[PDB]
Formats: sequence, C-alpha cells, structure tokens
Amino acid sequence: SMSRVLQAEELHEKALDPFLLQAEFFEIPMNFVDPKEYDIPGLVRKNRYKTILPNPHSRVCLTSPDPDDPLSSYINANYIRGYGGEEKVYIATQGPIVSTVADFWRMVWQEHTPIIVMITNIEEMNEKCTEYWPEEQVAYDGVEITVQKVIHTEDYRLRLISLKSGTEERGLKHYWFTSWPDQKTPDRAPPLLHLVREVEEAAQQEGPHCAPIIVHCSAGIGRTGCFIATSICCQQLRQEGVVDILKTTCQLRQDRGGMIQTCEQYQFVHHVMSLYEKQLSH
Repeated sequence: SMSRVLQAEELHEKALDPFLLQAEFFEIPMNFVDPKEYDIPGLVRKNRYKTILPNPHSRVCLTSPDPDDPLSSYINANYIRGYGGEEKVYIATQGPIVSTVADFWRMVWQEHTPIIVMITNIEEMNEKCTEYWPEEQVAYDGVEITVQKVIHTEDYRLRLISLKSGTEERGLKHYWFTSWPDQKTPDRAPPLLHLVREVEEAAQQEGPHCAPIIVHCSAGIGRTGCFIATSICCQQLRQEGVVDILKTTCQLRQDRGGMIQTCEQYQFVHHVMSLYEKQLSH
C-alpha cells in the first residue's frame, strides 16, 4: 500500500491537478490476474472480457448447481474489503451476460446480498449489462425473483424486489444509477455522492454484519471501483478528517485487479471527495 493523506486544502487542489493525478495513478499496479491462473475449459464463456479475471484469493465461489465442477462454481466476482479493512463489505462483479444471469442470482441468494448497485446507463443496456431482473417475476436455479415496486428519483431507479426460494422470502434493493458521466467533471459529482450516501443508509438499515453489497456495470472494476472507493473515503473523511484515495485504491486493487480503471475515473473520485469535504465544512 502506497499512501497520500489529503487534508481539505490539499484535496481540493489535488482534484484539480490532472498531471499529478495521472503521475500518481499510473504508478499504482493494476494487479490483474494471469489468465494462466485459471486453466479451465470454457471459462472464457463466463467472462465478459477475457483478460479481466477475478483474483483467486478473493473470488466468490458458487456452491451450486454442482459444487464439484470448477466451471459451474465460477463467477467473475470478488469479495471487496470496506473502510478499515472490514471483510466482504462488497462484491465487485461484471454485468451478467446471457450465460451467467442464473449464476448472478445464485450468488445473490448464496451471499444473502441485500443491495445491488448497478452503474450502467440506460443507453448501455446492450453489451454492457444484460437485463437480468424481470418486469414482474422470473425464476433462476431455484430463486423466484419478483419486482414489487419501482421508485424513480432524479439519478437512480430503486427496485424493491422479493426473492422466493422454497419457503424462504428475502428482500433485495436494486439501485440502478442513471447519471454516470462521459466527461468526469466536477458538476457530475453530486449524483454519485448522493448514491453513495443513500446506499450507506440502506446498508446500515440492515443492522450488524451487513451481507455483501453487489456493485457492477460492465467489467466490474472501473465505475465499480469509483463507487466503492468513494464509499470508503466518505467514511474515512467523516471518521478521520482526511481522505487517502491512493491507499484506498491500493486496498481495492489488492482485492480485485483493475479497480478504478482509468485516470479520469481516479480524478472523478477526487472531485467527489472534494465536493463532500466542502459540504461537510459548511
């Protein structure tokens, strides 16, 4: 872990120095997995991008439908540590593809996941995230998924969902964020900060030892890493009076290679934290 602790003043200027940001950012190792770490015929069919693989130490393993088949148990997903190193606060995962939608819902059920955060624009529902929820009701390898209600806000749609399986019913909140920016300029920061704050409140409503929150768009690393890094640093700012975006990004990369994929994404986290520091100081 590298570290660069930013106090208010330094955070605002840092966010506005793209030359220093890219210097810092491209020193951080990607920690991508060697594909020759998964010798598994057909694995590529389960992967949206053939060279974005889950690091093995942190990867989510499915215990269905056949735990004894290494392909049946594979999903492109990693457990992600939260603020302060807490284990399994999030799962970062690719947007499901046609052949992994049942696997995704299998992981939701197996992990008791209470919240999903989807950061894929309405425009990008082609080959970036396969619609994986129903209009009302659907079922996958044992799990009845029902959309009970759709709450529209300015920058996300929240689906309240029930999952029936045998005699168990569970709730699920699906946050579909709709305001991911093309240009990562500061005027695009407030909706992301809003989404982070709403999800944290939802997560705390689950009580002690919240099960993992699933976050995704397409590859499970870039926008996903921004959202988790921003969540982590918001806690850090509230708790410590500083942010350490570099150390947080390093933590994330240890959990899953490529987390926060582009320098524009890295600067955007800085804009968002700069905005929040300002909000807190007034």
